Amino acid sequence: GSHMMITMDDIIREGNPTLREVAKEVSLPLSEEDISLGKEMLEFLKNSQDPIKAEELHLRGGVGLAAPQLDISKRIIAVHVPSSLSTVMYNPKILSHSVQDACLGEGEGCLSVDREVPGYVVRHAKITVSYYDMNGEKHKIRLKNYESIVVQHEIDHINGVMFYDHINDQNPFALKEGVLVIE
Ligand SMILES: [Fe+3]
Ligand code: NA
Repeated sequence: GSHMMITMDDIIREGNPTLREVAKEVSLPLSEEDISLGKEMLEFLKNSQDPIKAEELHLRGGVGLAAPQLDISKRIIAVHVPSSLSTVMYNPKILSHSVQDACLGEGEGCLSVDREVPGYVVRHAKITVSYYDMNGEKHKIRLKNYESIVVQHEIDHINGVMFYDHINDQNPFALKEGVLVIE
């Protein structure tokens, strides 16, 4: 059997135009190229979260990844939130969301941006996402808090949006009334 392994050098950095492009919708049934890319994206996240592996493979921990970060302008994202959501989503799409807002108190990370960016990124506390798995099955799941934030951060990627685009540079920690900060 064979497969490629994502290395930190395969992950493009802020400044690369591919990160600003609206990714392309993928065709169904899924090609094997697309199925393999997903398995590759998911193996990465899991490996980056395992001390021994992450260290030997020199990987920076992550909980979500989008194809554009690998310089592949396709609507594919993977998430491995440490308990529990672990899956690859093809052509993900948010159908609805809560009024209630939330944000990560420690701020959002991004394997593609090396600089530190102060501020809070306000997002929807709850969302309903529809997507296709590697088997072609369609899904509709309700997510919230950390997982909702992760998926929102990843889908932004397939639409060419970076997390700091949501941060008011002059009022970085601006928060409306009632925002839930997770941390
Ligand atoms: Fe990111
Ligand atoms: Na690759």
